[PDB]
Parts: sequence; C-alpha cells; structure tokens
Amino acid sequence: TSAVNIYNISAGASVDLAAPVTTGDIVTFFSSALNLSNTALNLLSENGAYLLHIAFRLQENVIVFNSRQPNAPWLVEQRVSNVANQFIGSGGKAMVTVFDHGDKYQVVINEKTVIQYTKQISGTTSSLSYNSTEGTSIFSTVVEAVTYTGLA
Amino acid sequence: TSAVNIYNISAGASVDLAAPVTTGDIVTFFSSALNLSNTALNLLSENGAYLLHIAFRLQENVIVFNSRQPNAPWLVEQRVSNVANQFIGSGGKAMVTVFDHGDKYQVVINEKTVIQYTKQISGTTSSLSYNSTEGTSIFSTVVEAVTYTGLA
Repeated sequence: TSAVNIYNISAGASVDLAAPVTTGDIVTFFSSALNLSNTALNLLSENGAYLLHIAFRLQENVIVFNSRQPNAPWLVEQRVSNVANQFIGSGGKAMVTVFDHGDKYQVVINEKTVIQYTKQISGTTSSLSYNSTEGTSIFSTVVEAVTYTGLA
Repeated sequence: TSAVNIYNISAGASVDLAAPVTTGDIVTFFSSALNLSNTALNLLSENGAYLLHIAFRLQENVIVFNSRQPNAPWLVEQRVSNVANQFIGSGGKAMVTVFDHGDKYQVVINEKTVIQYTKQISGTTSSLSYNSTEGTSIFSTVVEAVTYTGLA
C-alpha cells in the first residue's frame, strides 16, 4: 500500500518528511504562478546533505542541478540552457517532478523530462526546501509539495 | 524513464490518456475548490468499461465506489460513510489519488486512504472523466488530472 503526503512550502522554508522519499518514490512541487520575466528546490538527506539542488536562474538563463554534503562545497554542476523552453505551454502555473530511480533522479518540468541526473550523493530523501533571492521567485510564494511513497 | 502527463477536465467531459495507466501507476485529481455544504470521477478502459467510478453524494453522506461493463448495469457497490470527514485536511481544495495496485485500486483523499478497492473489472485505464449534477459540484469546475506512468 502506498502513501500520499502533502506539504506547504513558503519561500525560505524547509520541511521534514513524515515518510522518506526513496528509490521508486516521487516528489512533485506545485507552483500556482509562473513569473518568467534566483529560485531553488531541494531534496535533502537526514544529515542535511543536498541530494538534489535545482536552481532556476533567469539572469544566466540556465537551470542548474548539483549536490553537496553539509558544510562542504558544491560538486559537479550540470547545466541545462534556456529556462523558458522547459515550461513550453505552461501558462500561469508549473509543476516540478522528481523521480527517485536509485542511481539517478529524473527531473520533469510539467510533461517534459529536463534531466536524467546521475546521483552524486546517494540515500533517502528526508527533507525538502524552497527558496529565492529577494522578492523575485519564478514560482508562487507558497509551493505545495506532494510525495508518493511506498511505491516499489 | 517515467512520465508525467497533465490533463484539464472540466465538469461533464472525458479525456483520453496519451499514456495509459497500468499496474503500479498513479492518477491524482486536483481540485482548486471544495464545496461540502452528485460529483463523480472515473477511470475507463479502452472499451469504455468503468474500471473505477468514484461518486461523492453529499445528501446521502457517502462516497460510492463501483465498476461496470460498457452499457451494462452497475456491479457490486462499495460505500464509505461521512463525506465531509474524508476531507478534514484542506479547506478550499482537495486531491483524490488512485493507485493502480494490480488487484486493487487504492483511493486516497488528500493524505487519507478511503478504500482499498477490490477490482471488479481488470485492465488498463485509457481515459478519465469528471461529472457533476449541474453547477453544484463538490470540486472546482475544472479538475487537473496528473498521471504518473511507466513506473513499473
């Protein structure tokens, strides 16, 4: 039997999961706005490591994926160009879905897979965070995270 | 490689799925409104069989679950008491998740499992629908159905 957990994440905030996200599981971050005229979503481990850090950068015009340990510097950054071309026919909202596939995270923006991210740091996701720089986020102030767990 | 698909279904309509739902796949219906003070969500096979009919009846204060073959009577019905209580999580919104577990459909309202539904018709889901008794739906006029497929 599977589980659905729901979380409201304000920008700047972090949440601890009532059910960990492991191999086979799914996180979708739901935004009720799309402000494309910077912004980060994070899958963290119990010990505070960044298993997946996703940064939408409008200025540079790239989406960035990286990982790091706590108190440690960033690892090998992966970079997808052209932010707006990942939200094709999005409208005024967006969703960011992460599939935990064991060796990789699959990251899908709306209906389109944006990266098959080979994991740099492995393990269970026990926390999620969402932040932006100043009052400019490409997403709504509150992002709803939904987890689907106990799937495999 | 798994896949996310997003469908808008307005009250009274049916949508064919670009990717069929099968064993180990998920569908969630998102409603941006909740009017508890009638309303049906359906999963259908290629042949038009209702694999899962979920009907919310406020007057009778029950959630009804059933299946039926194309143009044939409703099979054995299953009922859960007290609609309002299955929704205690969110005001002004809700989700209804259906997990296809092979032999069972697990229905989850927000975070609360409401039924483990022993299938009365087997097979793959290839369309969804959403119905309401005119202008008095429990949900928003448009519901967003998100499928997570290619999971197994």
